[PDB]
Amino acid sequence: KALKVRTSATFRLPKTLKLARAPKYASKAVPHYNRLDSYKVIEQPITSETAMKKVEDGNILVFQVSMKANKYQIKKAVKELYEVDVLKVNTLVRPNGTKKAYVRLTADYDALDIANRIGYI
Amino acid sequence: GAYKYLEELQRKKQSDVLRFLQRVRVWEYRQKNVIHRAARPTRPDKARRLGYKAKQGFVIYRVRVRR
Amino acid sequence: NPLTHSTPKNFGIGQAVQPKRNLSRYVKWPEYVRVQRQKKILSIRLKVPPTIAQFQYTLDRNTAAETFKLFNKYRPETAAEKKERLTKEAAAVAEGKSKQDASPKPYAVKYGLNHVVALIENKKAKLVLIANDVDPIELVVFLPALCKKMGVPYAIVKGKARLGTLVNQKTSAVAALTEVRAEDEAALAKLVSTIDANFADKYDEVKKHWGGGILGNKAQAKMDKRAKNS
Amino acid sequence: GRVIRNQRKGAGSIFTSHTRLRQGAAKLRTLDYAERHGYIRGIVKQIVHDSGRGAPLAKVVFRDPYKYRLREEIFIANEGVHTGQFIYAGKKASLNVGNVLPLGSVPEGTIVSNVEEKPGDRGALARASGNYVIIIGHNPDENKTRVRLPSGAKKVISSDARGVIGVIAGGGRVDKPLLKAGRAFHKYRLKRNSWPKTRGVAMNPVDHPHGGGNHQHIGKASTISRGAVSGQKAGLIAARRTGLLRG
RNA sequence: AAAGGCCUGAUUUUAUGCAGGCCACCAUCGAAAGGGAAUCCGGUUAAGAUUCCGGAACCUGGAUAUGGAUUCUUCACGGU
RNA sequence: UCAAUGAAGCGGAGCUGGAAUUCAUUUUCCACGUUCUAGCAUUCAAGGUCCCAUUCGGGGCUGAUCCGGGUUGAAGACAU
Ligand SMILES: [Mg+2]
Ligand SMILES: [Mg+2]
Ligand SMILES: [Mg+2]
Ligand SMILES: [Mg+2]
Ligand SMILES: [Mg+2]
Ligand SMILES: [Mg+2]
Ligand SMILES: [Mg+2]
Ligand SMILES: [Mg+2]
Ligand SMILES: [Mg+2]
Ligand SMILES: [Mg+2]
Ligand SMILES: [Mg+2]
Ligand SMILES: [Mg+2]
Repeated sequence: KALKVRTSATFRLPKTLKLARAPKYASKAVPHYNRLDSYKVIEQPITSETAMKKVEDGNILVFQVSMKANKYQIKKAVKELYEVDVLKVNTLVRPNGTKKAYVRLTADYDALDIANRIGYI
Repeated sequence: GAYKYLEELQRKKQSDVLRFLQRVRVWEYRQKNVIHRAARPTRPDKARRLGYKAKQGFVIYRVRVRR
Repeated sequence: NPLTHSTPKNFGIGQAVQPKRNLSRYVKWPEYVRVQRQKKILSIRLKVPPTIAQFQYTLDRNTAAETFKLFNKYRPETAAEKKERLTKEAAAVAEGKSKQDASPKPYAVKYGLNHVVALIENKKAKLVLIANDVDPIELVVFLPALCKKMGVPYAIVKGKARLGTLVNQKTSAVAALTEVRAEDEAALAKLVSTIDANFADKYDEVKKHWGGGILGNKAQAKMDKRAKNS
Repeated sequence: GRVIRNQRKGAGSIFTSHTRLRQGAAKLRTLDYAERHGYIRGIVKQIVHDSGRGAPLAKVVFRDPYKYRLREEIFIANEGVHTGQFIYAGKKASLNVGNVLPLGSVPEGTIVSNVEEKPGDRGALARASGNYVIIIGHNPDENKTRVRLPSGAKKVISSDARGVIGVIAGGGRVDKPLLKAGRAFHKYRLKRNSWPKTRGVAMNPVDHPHGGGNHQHIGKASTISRGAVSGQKAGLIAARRTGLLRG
C-alpha cells in the first residue's frame, strides 16, 4: 500500500470543474432595447431667463435630463443629438425632482447658434 | 423473500445482534447532522410496507429529535 | 568545487525552522472521513455477536479466483444479447414457429436477494455467494443460517461490487448457481467441497465465538507492557 | 417584587467588562513540541501597563518553530523581569526568574506564578499582583505535584502543568489606601460597573431582601443557605461562621 | 465546516484554458464631530458657489514616448 | 463528558552518547543538536549518492531511522 504525502495538516475542498451554463432555453429571448438612449437621456432644454443668459454668456446649454442619466451619458447624448463637442457637464437635482445639466461647450462651438438650431431663442 | 426475515428479525431488538447494530448505528447518527439525507433506508422492509419504492423520486431523510 | 559548501542545517529544538514533513498522520480530515474510519474502529472495539463476525471470514484469494472463474461462465444476458435473441425468436415466429423455441435453455447466475432466498428455501440452489459488506447487514445476516438449515452450500465472499460485476449491476449482494452444464459439474462439485470445508462445516463452531474486543495500537502497546511488567 | 441588583448582573448588559484598553489575554505559550521536549528562547520586548489589571504585562517574542515569523505573547511580568531579558520556556528550561517550567521539574519550595491548572490551559493560578504558588511536594508515580495556592488551599496538579518562576510583579498595591471615592471611581471605570454600592437595608422591600422597615436593619439572619434561590442570596452566603475573626 | 483567491511565464490553431508558485485569511452592517488621497485667490447672482467664470494648483487611476540617470569593474556616486 | 490546536512531531521499536566495574543478556535506566549578549535564522536546503538524455535544467533517495495513520491531553460507564 502506497500513501500520498501531505505537508499541511489542513484539508481543503478540492478544485473541481465548474461548467459554464448551457441553457436549454433563453431567459427572456428578446433583449430589451436601450433603456437610456440619447432621446431618453435629454428630455428637453431649460429656457428660464437665468438658463438663457447662461446660454449667451457662458457657452452653456442648460438641459432637463433623465434622472437616470449620469455625466458620461449626458456628454455622449449631447454630442450625438447636437453634434457639438462638450467641454464640461455639471449636474444637479432640482427641488421638483428633475435633473438639470449645465453642459458647457468647447470654444470651437457657440451656444447661441446651437440653441437657435435646437429651436429655442 | 428476505423481507419476511427482516421483519421478524427487526422485532428482536434486545437480542445480541440487534443490540450491537443499535449501538454502532446510534453513534453514527449522532455524529451526522440532526437532519441529513439518507442514501437508502436502513430498514428496507419497513420502508416498503410504509410505501417506499426503490425508484427515482422517493427520498429518505434521517432526523433526530430531543426526547 | 571551491564555490559550493556544506550548510547543514540544525533541525533541533530552538534552531533552523522545521522543514516540510509528512503530516498526513495529523491531517484534520472532513467529518465524513472521520465518521467512516471511526465506524470501522468502533465495530471492532465492541464485542461482535457471532451472527456478525461470522462475516469477515471471507473466501480466500485462490478459491475466490476459482469461484468467480466458474461464475463468469454463467453471466446473465446483457441488453445486446437479449434483444438479439429476441430478434431470433421473432424470426422463428415468422418462419418456423415450433412453439416459442428459437432460443435454447439458459444457464445463468441467479441474483437478487428475494429471488435467491426463495431459491434456497426451495432447495434449488447449488452454490450461494454472500457479499461480506452489505449495509444494512440485516439483509444477509440470516443467509448462512438459512443455507445451513436447507443444506445449501454457501460462501461469504469479498465484494458486493465483485458480485455485481458478474451480473451486470453495480452491486448484487448475493449470487447463486442452481444448475450448471456437464462441462462444469466437476468444477462445481470440487469448489463446493472446498467451500463447505470453509463455511458450512465450521458453522457450529463459528456460531459460538464473539468477534471484536480488539484494541487500538496505543492501548494494545500499553496493555502488553503491563502484562510484561506485572 | 423586583429583580434585585445581584440578579441583574448575570444578564450582562451594563455589567460587562470594560475591555477596550486591554493588551489582550495574558497567557503562556500554547503547549507545543519544543516546550514539551526541550525549551525555547524568547525575548522580553516590553513591560506594559494593562488597564483594569494591577500587574504589568510582559510582551515576549518567540520565533515560530514551523514557519519563518515571530510570534508575540502576553505574559504577566514577574518581579525582576526586565526588557531585553531572555525567557526560556520548556521542560529543559533553567530555574531562573521569568522562565516557564513544568511543575515536576522544579525543586521543593520553588515559587512560581501563572500556574496551569491543567497542562496546556496557559495559566490559571496566582496571576494577581504579588501572588505566587509554592511547590510543596512531588508525587513522581502518576506524576502529581502538591502546591500551595495564594488563598492557602492545597492543590494537586499534574507535574506537566507549567508555571513561571518568581512572583507576579506589582505587589503591595492594596497597601496604599485610595483615600477617596474618585480613585475608586477611576479604578472601576477600567474594570466594570460594580461601583458605587447601595446597601440593601437602605433600599425598599421591592428592591432587596434587606429593604424596608421603620429602621435600617436586616430583620432576619444575614447568613443564607447554599440552597437558597436567586433573589434570596443577598447577605453572607453559606457562612460557616460570622463575627470578627478572633479564635 | 471539504468555507479560497494571487501571480505565472508560458501559449502567440488562443483564448485566457491549459503545468509549477503563493496563500490559512474566512460574511456583512456600525461615525456627514473618530481615521481618511487631492484647491486656492479674485470676480460674478434677485436668489448659487472652496461647486459657476478667470487665473493658478494638486491628487488618484490609466496610458505613454522623449530628455536625463545607469550600463563592456552591469543594477549610481560622494562624505571619517 | 471536558479542553486545545493553522489537529507538527503521539505510541512502540531502533540507533548513538552516557553511567552502568554486564556476561556479547536493553535483563538497566538515562539523554536524544539550542542558555554570557535586545544580532540573524524563510526560497521543494546546502552537501552526499544515482538516474534522465539533461534544454541553461529535472527527477529519486539521503540529508531529516523505522513502524501504527489513534491530532493531542483529561475523564469514563461515573458523570451528562
Ligand atoms: Mg442552471
Ligand atoms: Mg447630484
Ligand atoms: Mg453635485
Ligand atoms: Mg419580579
Ligand atoms: Mg464577553
Ligand atoms: Mg453603600
Ligand atoms: Mg428610603
Ligand atoms: Mg421580599
Ligand atoms: Mg461601512
Ligand atoms: Mg482617535
Ligand atoms: Mg472663488
Ligand atoms: Mg447665500
